[PDB]
Amino acid sequence: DERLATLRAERDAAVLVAEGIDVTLPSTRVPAGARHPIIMLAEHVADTFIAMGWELAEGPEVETEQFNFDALNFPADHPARGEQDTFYIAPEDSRQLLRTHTSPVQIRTLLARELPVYIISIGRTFRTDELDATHTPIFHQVEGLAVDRGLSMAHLRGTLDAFARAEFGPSARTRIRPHFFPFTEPSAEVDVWFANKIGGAAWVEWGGCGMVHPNVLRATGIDPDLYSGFAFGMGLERTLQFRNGIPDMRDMVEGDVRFSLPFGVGA
Amino acid sequence: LPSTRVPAGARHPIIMLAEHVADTFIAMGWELAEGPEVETEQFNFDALNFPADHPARGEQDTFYIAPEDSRQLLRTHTSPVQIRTLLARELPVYIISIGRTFRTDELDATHTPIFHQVEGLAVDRGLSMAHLRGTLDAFARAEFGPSARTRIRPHFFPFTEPSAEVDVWFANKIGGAAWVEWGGCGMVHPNVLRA
Amino acid sequence: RTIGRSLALSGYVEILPTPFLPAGVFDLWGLEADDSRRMTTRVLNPLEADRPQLATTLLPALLEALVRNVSRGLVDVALFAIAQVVQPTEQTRGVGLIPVDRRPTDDEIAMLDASLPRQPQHVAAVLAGLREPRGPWGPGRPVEAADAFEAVRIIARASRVDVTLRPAQ
Amino acid sequence: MRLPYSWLREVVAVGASGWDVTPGELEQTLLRIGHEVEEVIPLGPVDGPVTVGRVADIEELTGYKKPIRACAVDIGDRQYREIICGATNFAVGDLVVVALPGATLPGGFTISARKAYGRNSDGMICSAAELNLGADHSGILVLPPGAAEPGADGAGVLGLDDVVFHLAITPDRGYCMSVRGLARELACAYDLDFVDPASNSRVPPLPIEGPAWPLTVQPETGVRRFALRPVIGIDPAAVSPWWLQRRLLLCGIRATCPAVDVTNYVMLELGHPMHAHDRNRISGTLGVRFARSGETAVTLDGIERKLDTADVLIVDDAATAAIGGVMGAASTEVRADSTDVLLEAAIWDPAAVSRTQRRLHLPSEAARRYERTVDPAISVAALDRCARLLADIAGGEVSPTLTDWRGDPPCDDWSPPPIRMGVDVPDRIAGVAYPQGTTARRLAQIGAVVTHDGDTLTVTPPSWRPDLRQPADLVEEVLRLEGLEVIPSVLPPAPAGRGLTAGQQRRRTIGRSLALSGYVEILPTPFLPAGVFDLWGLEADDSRRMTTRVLNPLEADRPQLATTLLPALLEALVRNVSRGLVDVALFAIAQVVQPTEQTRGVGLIPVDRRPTDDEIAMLDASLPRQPQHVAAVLAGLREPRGPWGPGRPVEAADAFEAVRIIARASRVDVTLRPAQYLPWHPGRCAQVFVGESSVGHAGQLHPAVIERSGLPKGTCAVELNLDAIPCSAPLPAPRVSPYPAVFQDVSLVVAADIPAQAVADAVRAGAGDLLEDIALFDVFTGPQIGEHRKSLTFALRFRAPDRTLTEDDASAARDAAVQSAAERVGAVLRGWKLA
Ligand SMILES: O=C(Nc1cccnc1)N1CCC(Cc2cccc(Oc3ccc(C(F)(F)F)cn3)c2)CC1
Repeated sequence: DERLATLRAERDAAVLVAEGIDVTLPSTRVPAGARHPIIMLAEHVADTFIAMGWELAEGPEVETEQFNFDALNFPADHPARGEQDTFYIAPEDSRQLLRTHTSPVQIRTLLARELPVYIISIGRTFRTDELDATHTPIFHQVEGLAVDRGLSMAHLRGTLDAFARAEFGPSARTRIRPHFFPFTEPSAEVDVWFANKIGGAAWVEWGGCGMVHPNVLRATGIDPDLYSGFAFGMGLERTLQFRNGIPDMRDMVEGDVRFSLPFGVGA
Repeated sequence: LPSTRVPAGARHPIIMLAEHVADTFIAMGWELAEGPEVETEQFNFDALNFPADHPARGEQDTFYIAPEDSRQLLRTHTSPVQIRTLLARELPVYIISIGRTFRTDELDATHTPIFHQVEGLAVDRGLSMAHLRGTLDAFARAEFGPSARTRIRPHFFPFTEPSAEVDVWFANKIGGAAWVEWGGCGMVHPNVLRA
Repeated sequence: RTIGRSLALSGYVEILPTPFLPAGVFDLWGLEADDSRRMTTRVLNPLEADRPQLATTLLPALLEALVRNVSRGLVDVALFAIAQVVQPTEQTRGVGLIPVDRRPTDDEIAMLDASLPRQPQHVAAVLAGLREPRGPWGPGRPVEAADAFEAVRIIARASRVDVTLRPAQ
Repeated sequence: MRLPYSWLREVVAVGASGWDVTPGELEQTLLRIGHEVEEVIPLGPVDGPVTVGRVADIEELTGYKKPIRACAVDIGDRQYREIICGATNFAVGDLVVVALPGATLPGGFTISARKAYGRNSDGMICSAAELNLGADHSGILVLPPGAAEPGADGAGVLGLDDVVFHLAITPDRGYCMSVRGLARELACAYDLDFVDPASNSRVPPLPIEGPAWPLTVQPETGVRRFALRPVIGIDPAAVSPWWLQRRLLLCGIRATCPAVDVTNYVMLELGHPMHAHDRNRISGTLGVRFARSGETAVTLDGIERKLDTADVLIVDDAATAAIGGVMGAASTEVRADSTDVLLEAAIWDPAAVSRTQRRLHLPSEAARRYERTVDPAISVAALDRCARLLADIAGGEVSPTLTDWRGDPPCDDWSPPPIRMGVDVPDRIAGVAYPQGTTARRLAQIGAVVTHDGDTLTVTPPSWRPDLRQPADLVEEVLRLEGLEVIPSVLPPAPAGRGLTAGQQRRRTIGRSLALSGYVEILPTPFLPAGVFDLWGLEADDSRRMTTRVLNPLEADRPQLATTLLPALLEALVRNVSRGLVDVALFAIAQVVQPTEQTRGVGLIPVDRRPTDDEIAMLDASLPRQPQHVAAVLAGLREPRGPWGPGRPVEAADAFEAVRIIARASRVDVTLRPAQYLPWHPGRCAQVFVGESSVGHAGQLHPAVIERSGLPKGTCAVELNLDAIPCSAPLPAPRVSPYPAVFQDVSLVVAADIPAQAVADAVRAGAGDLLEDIALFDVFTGPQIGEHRKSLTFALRFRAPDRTLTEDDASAARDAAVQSAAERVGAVLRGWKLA
């Protein structure tokens, strides 16, 4: 009985190889989908600020002129309030429009909540740009507003640097140069030092920032002698374009599954 | 007609509770830390101001790694993670550690030898019991609703001084709101900071 | 977030939907003249003269992305979108300038809000071609209505609610 | 710890006469200053005729299972009642407590004159438990002679309007294990003047004239004080008065004889354990010393104890007199005939007592107090208090001799070192601005000496508070007496944190993705099943058998910690299947334990500094590797039955798809390669790779493993090492050409052993960038292509980046793909077509 079992065993071992399969055959009968890369960028931006104690606010894309322009210290005859740059709701002089930034959300939030306020608003915004490689009439913005006692430009720079590190890596930082916006004073443009890549690190313009203008605080019932605030905004499509090196914005907006699927599921 | 040919699954309710706890503290600026479940006695007991002959260091309450006197064990809390984090990182530190912990309790309706804990540690200049209570109340509101709050009564743990037990006012339900004991807290003991 | 994750894991690809409706879409759909979806907010200065109406429904944008994928040879497609729509309840009514040297009152805020179209959040999806692809397991399975019902169930599980489905025209 | 309110009240009332509070308020005050009240027990009410009686006759009823007594009982005014009773711990002449017809006992028991055991019984003789007076023990309650006359009212004699508080004292407050300590705490909480019951006005010192007994002490035993005093000529027949027996009973101690009763009583009153030796049973000098290896002692319960060389003993010339601080020995124990007593008031080393009693499982009333440090300043006060009480009760004489060893050299000052603290430190720690004088006032109340020097306090705690060593200890005293409820709730500003790590996010994404695909997560036990790797048939040298072992597992046969998550998952699978849920997919994400050497401990690093970087690395290196794994098991139907068809059983391909789900969730590419690796089926097992690194295995389990383990047929499994899957943060920039595509199918014949993916790779390498997509449609075998060959049909999609591909440019790319397959895997073209 030495060898009843040795080749009773190697019988059963060949039964096992006879039922072998090719383990490399495709197995995916439910192909993966994909959340949109702009939505996923927005999600990462939101988490970056949630993790610093901020909250997210939302508002309507069809907005009053009051909150889109007047509460934001735009003069009555500012060119932005025209049809050349802004989509207006018919008929003429209806004081209703597609919002040109997400700032009306921060106005609404300042009216609704108690101070201090640290609010991110991410959402869809609209401009009369033709669709081409670097423009789209429908785009997505992130804007932040922090209003508290004793906030300074230094806190603005700290928040901007934290933000930059989260989206571009531990070597990123920002620099600011003086500029002008109606709703900030002082105002600046933000460049980000994009080290990780680009084909050779360089400064890239990222967006705008400044100290919220006292007229904006007054129009929300906030005393600018007690409270100060900083603000900033960046475009998500523009950030994705220069960070990932995506040469044609049409790909971000046209809905071809081949653009989305390489970004993964986003779960 | 039924349409579901790929039935939904489920993440575990304890994991999902842990996830919600973690998000609650991430949203206040804290971070999460992890560590090994088989731990040194140094970090599980000695760094936490347990006397050498404290009964917790015995086989009656703690799983030890064979052989005897190996100074190796299944951790009895997640505190060794905060010790490791205090050694590794610069101050200030605001750290949550959620993870699996082990006790020699028989499995029954209200005990399990394998359980999961959340512990938090905040170390900074000028932190007080008032900040402890504020963080505990925020935590309670997130897990039990806007009407929840906590109360503290004096107690004792080797690693805190003063020490307290935490009750949570569980309004939303229970069959009639009442105080429920939730856990322990206190000011981290100076010997823990020294070590 | 949970709805998007759940639809993406189940094979749907998210698009960003344009709010400018296609020209004549509701005549293509054969909707009645008094269908509420025809009551659209209109943009005064659209980039395309024949597309000035803002979307009351997300399906037109999704079908337009679907046609684009299909015309490029990607015929087995499942798309979804999560976005607000614009549903006016009256003719365009503006609210006059409130002085900016003070904050608006609660009544002024409610009046500004009441003057805007309703703008609820919608989720929508479209499917065409093969739901299950062809492979060594067999010929695959074409999209059927039951796949749209299952998308409802995916969204309901993601929302932690129970739904029922009822025949409708 | 149990004590009656009346006693506690009496001690508080000396310094604050009239003090009296309801049980509810007392409970609340004790909770707020830190004492856990486990139970408040009002001595259960009685109503009606529950009175003292005197047993005047006992007749033994025979013929029943138990011994039964018919007793004539004198109930007052020369009235005698026949009462049936089953107890035996009483004799003619004893005072007892009778509940007579018409009485109601706690718990709603009405007494009636029933007929029992053949006779008529006018009520019952009561136990202490039936009166809700004290612990339920065998037999009825016998009051000591002269306690009351027959007919006296039971409730009043027994003191049934008292309330017993059952507390759970924390180990940092040993001083609270006595009426002395709790009364002092109450005095602090209520701002009362306090008269210490251990002080000299309350315990006037006895004479000190010569040694009471010859004593040697080896001081490295940690004894701090050892005092002796004799009482001679006590009457061995005397019993403790009722007031004393009662207080002992309410604190959970049964009275036995005055010499023992008095030591228990004074222990409860002052917190200093006491012991009574029969002096005539002591032979020669009393020695305090460590036990020797193998030494034995018989404690006064008659049990023989195996001692340890760290156990401290009291011995004489002949035998052991005590296990010091734990339990007295039989050899010097007070007995029924003991007439001359040597009283022992000793202070033992807390840690020494703690180790010894836990080893012997002797958590005595003395040991539990010594463990928590007994106040060394009151040993002679407690000794003197105890000698007077014994002489008074049992009619002896207190000898004026006293031995009082106080260390080598003698110690005459017992308070801890002075502690030094800024006057406003409690205010800062509490976040509360207390009124001026608050911390200094509270620290005096607890008994410390407090001096002011500018803004710095110098605080010398009392000798009964060895826990007060650092400023934090003093903060706790101030904060708990003020009340924690005054501390406000103030959210701190936490810093700008960085959120979840990449690893943490990945483990969330993997769980979400597996759950959406139908898997149910379990929490896996790390204790391996008994013999699991023999069930699996693993080789003796398989690394998975090298397990870390637990010394004290809850199940003796499951001491090994899991090197693999599959055993826990299969155990949950069997459980689901045995309950009728046979179509199941489970997953787990958890660490495993994989030792690299034999258990090696690292010696204690001093805790007065931080460990060095090298010490930290050494601690880490001593631990087993503990990587994170993800694993899953599947059995039964993968797709359920329904109107669409019969459903689809789990197959190995479902385990491969789980690998792909995890890889997509991780944003990495995997390849799968045939492998032979138990417990998988050798023909249906893939090893998983990311790049050239192995990250685990997947496929169908081995049918022999399935059968030996009682698993469902066809069970499949996956286990991946998450630690081996590199982090990845891709930044995609996909090219999306809008030009039309060209569709072609190609069928290639290859040896059966060639993996389909190798053919697809070769086709891809030859076709170049024009190839946008390749998918395997058909695997066909048959005699006309050769017995050991197979035909693979691939769907190819070609697209140019800048132009419409001609159908001839497409065919050029197809030709190159066919040629590459020919050169790499020996493929032969069977045919192609436009799709
Ligand atoms: O996105 C962009 N341009 C674009 C154009 C086309 C396509 N893509 C992108 N830029 C260019 C313009 C710029 C404007 C700006 C400047 C400074 C702070 C900002 O943020 C605010 C402003 C106000 C407030 C409030 F508090 F007052 F309400 C709060 N935050 C916003 C944002 C980035």
